[PDB]
Amino acid sequence: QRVRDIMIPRSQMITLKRNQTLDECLDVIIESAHSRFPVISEDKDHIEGILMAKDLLPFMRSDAEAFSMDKVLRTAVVVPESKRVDRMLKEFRSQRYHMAIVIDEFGGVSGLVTIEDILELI
Amino acid sequence: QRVRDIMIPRSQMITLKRNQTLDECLDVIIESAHSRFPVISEDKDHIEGILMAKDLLPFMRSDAEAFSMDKVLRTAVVVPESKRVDRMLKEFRSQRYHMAIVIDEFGGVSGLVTIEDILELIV
Ligand SMILES: Nc1ncnc2c1ncn2[C@@H]1O[C@H](COP(=O)(O)O)[C@@H](O)[C@H]1O
Ligand SMILES: Nc1ncnc2c1ncn2[C@@H]1O[C@H](COP(=O)(O)O)[C@@H](O)[C@H]1O
Repeated sequence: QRVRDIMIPRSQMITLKRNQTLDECLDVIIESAHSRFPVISEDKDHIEGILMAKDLLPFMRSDAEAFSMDKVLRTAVVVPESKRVDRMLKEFRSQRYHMAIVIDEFGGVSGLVTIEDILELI
Repeated sequence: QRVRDIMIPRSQMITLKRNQTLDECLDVIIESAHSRFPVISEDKDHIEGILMAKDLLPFMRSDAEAFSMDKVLRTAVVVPESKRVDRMLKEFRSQRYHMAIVIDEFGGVSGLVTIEDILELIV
């Protein structure tokens, strides 16, 4: 199929805001139980990057630095809606990543796609 | 293909001790980068459960209670090394879990196996 046929659409993406407090973030993270979250600015069409929940663990150490979104924000990989699942799988595999943001022909965000959902198919 | 052929051997398992402090668990988790860890008592043949790193997050919240292994530890599922990988895949999916403890014919812990390693095999 197309990446578009297996993606989590935009409105169902569980995201974080680049300005929220750690507590507000944790609330979302803990209750959604997901591992990676797109981080947005004004809305879900403007993704600043990706936050992986495991990157929060160093901040839990008793002698850790202060947490800030900038310390954990990763670059978001974007792919077109028309990208092929085979190619999508191959790319998750060779670049060793798990989530990509799907963009429409017009620069809007269509949804996210994960290696987990592809494998569940096969 | 059997579990024995794809398991991570006991000697390479990254584990946590049931009586370890939060900092000590964090050091191990951070250094290894894994998501789940068998939790042991005396040694690696004495597996008490599995801990998922993400279950530690509620203790970072500002008004959280103090961390204790009791409230995050989950029961460990044990399988024999001769089990076929196809059956293992079906049990993981049926019982909705990601990591199992593998034992040999003497009942000793021989390793761990994960669904990610099985899926990786079938790509
Ligand atoms: N941030 C997210 N928002 C919405 N769905 C997601 C998110 N992260 C992962 N998923 C979906 O939830 C499934 C479980 O992934 P995870 O929750 O990371 O185990 C994945 O296969 C994705 O389809
Ligand atoms: N606690 C662990 N000890 C040793 N190897 C592990 C452990 N957890 C996972 N692995 C291995 O490393 C792979 C990646 O899983 P993870 O590192 O949790 O993403 C797993 O499929 C296992 O093969």
